[PDB]
Amino acid sequence: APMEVAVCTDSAAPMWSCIVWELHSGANLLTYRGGQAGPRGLALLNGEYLLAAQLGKNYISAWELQRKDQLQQKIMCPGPVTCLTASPNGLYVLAGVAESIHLWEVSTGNLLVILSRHYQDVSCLQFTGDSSHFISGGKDCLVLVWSLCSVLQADPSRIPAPRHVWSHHALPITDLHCGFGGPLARVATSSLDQTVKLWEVSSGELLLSVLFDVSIMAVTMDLAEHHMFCGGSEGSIFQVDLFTWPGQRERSFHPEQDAGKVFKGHRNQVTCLSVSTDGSVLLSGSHDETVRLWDVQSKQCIRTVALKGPVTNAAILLAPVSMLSSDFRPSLPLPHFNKHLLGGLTLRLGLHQQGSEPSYLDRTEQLQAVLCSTME
Amino acid sequence: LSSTENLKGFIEIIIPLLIECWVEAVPPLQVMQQVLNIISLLWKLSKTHKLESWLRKNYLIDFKHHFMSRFPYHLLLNLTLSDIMVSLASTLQKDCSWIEMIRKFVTETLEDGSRLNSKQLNRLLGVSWRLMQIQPNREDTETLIKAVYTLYQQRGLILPVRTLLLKFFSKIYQTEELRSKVLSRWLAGLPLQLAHLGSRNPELSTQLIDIIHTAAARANKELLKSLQATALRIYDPQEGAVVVLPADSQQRLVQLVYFLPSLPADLLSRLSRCCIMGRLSSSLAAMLIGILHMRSSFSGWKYSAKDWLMSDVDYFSFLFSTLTGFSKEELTWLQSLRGVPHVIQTQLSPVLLYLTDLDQFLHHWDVTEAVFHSLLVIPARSQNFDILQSAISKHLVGLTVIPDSTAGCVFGVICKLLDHTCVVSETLLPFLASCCYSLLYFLLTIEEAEHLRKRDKLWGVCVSILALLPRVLRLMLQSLRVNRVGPEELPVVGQLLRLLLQHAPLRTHMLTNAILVQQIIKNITTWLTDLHYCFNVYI
Repeated sequence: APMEVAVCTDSAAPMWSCIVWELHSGANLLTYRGGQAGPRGLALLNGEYLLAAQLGKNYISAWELQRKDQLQQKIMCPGPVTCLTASPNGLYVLAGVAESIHLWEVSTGNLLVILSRHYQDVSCLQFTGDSSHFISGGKDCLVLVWSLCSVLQADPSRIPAPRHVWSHHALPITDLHCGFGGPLARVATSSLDQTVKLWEVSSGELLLSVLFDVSIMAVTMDLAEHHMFCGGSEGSIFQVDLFTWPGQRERSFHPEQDAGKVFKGHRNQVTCLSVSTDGSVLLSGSHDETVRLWDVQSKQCIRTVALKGPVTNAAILLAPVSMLSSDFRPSLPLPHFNKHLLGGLTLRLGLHQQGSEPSYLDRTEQLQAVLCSTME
Repeated sequence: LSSTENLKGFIEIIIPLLIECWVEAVPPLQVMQQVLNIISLLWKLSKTHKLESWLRKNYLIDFKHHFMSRFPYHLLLNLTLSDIMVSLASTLQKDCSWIEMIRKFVTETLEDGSRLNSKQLNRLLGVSWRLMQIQPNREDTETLIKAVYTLYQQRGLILPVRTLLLKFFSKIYQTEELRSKVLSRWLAGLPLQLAHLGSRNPELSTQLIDIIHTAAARANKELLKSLQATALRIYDPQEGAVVVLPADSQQRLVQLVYFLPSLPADLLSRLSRCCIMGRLSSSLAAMLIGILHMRSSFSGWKYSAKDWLMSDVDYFSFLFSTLTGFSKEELTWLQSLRGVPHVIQTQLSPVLLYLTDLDQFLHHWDVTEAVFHSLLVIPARSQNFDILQSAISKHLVGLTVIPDSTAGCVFGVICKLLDHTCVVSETLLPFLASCCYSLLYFLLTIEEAEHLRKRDKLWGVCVSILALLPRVLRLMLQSLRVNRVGPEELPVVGQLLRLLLQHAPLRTHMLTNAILVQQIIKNITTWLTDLHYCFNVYI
């Protein structure tokens, strides 16, 4: 059976700063010691390094996964870092500085491009589940869909432009959720105007405009797109059913049922949501200093782990080999992350054939052929 | 000409013949102009890339020189020629000569266009838009933008022309996402126009609020200054631009409060007065409080000093003045009146209760939930409770007559913000006791057909405040003298005692003071039969 962890961070950090505890046991696995984290500012890099932003300050820390102490490498930026996100494959680390979308490369360590189209701060940054598109949104009520192909191989005198410009909200964005896929995925942007819209990343069209009662501050979706758990600004965790589908494009929550589709038990905002793999336990942070697991099938609480201070980042992962093992020295050291705009790839060969070794019957047949040829 | 080929087959047939007529025209005055008309007619009849490129590459030679007309030579003659010439991608470098002189012509007609009718003016506007689109260099478009703005600023224009110009400009602003001084100077004059246009043209005001919202979404610093300057006028309770417009355009204009740079005491007060009264719907009263909370100092974010200007004291003043929402002038006038068949009078509690219509009470009870939630999130509950107690002891205890809405809302705040560390002052208890007794008398004596639905809420609030604090119950029981109370109020006090006896939660705090229960009972004798037996309750 697999193992599921729940990474949690607090905005006060008296003793620890990123506690990793087992889901169905509640016991700690790994802790970390250092500066305070930042909202939407945690991202595991290649399953080896736990990069984290800093609250207010302008730089990014870096913890090796099997090490309780901060490393001596600090990514530095020319302005207050707002959000961070590492690409799923692990090749690119992409962060947002004020209104810029600084993009790095893990292999060489260079700073490829500095994209800049938002008119105000950038407050959410997500990567499509195949690292082909990355969606960025900010406090200017704009959600843009970039493309990792066009923004990388663009001429230095071409000023790359976003593939899609989604401008339907009337208030700052707060969270996004790009599902699996690629050029066929679906985004679930949510703003402060009490709406949660589900877009399409292939053609760029609206599909749903659920309008809630309180401002939405976090949206997560089931991996098969069956439920859309939208957080609230008062504590409730509303739930939309995408497979019932009453059959319109601009719904409203109260006509879409109530009191049987609302998780309740929180007393302040919920700026964190994540659904487990199978889709039976939901982990939600808050601002009332509590991270609690729900029971999506029965809308009941399970445990009420209480942190210190507001909860910034909280998510459910599938525990890699890193956390299970005890030493796991990283394959490659983290390079020197540049802060100025610009061959030489640094990589380990012999990984495109891992396991492509001859089978027992193949070797036996080759040996028998050699014997027969020698006999003649 | 319905088929594409039938129209195309007609194309090569006629136009060479009108060129023959074009030479015969000039080596009357209609001749050439009618030839100009039918070409555009069929060009429009086209609306494609291959066919338009075919016409371009096949008739460039003729159109360059033979199709020229008398520019100096009331202006449609040259206007149609300019339209078709512009209607003929990336060929600006090979055509800059006639592009430049056509730009000069369109600027010349734009500058002095005052008596021009709507149709050819729209055609000229489209021609100018296509001219700036085909030449996307800022320096060349600056002069055209200046000319069209000077047309926009002429001393008196008809409404359709103004609407068309505003639509074109909108379609010149709502594309920047795809900072000219002349473009941004017209933007600054939009909030003043919106403030002046109260209710005459709702559609124009909707367009204005849409463009203002779009521009403020990009922090255009030449607009936010004027918006902050006119925020006082545009947000006004009595008359303004938040309460007089329909329910649709008053949602964007309350969501716009987020982008407002600074919120001083004046704007905050006249915005609280906008949301307390019945002018604004209760649905759009939680949105405003949520926005003001998200722009407050306890949201969780930190940004520029000028914004986030909810400097604690002003935020608490706004929250209190919307919790006990009633203006000072109307409250003082209400205090002035004395003696109506609308106000409950009591000789035992020196506080009277002014009665309110059902709609006002329902609105004030549906708007106070947001205040409850906003005042519940505040960290360090003791400090905000102390601030609330100071506000109550400064603005409410000295009052003689209090409304039936505040008497419930303040009790709700007190019973919702109470915890272990909270401590109630000693100069506040008598006011609470008097208000509680007057409220109970009001609930007991309810004899129009409207003031009956506001009973369960008030009874729940009263029982909750009675249960949470026992000192107010003790004070009310102590201040239950019957010697001064006349025979008119003899049965009501007994009914109140019976009802208090019946209810279960008010038992532990009640049986402690048992002597005062009998002391009033014997004085009552000097309906009563039930009270005497009811001392021992299910025991």
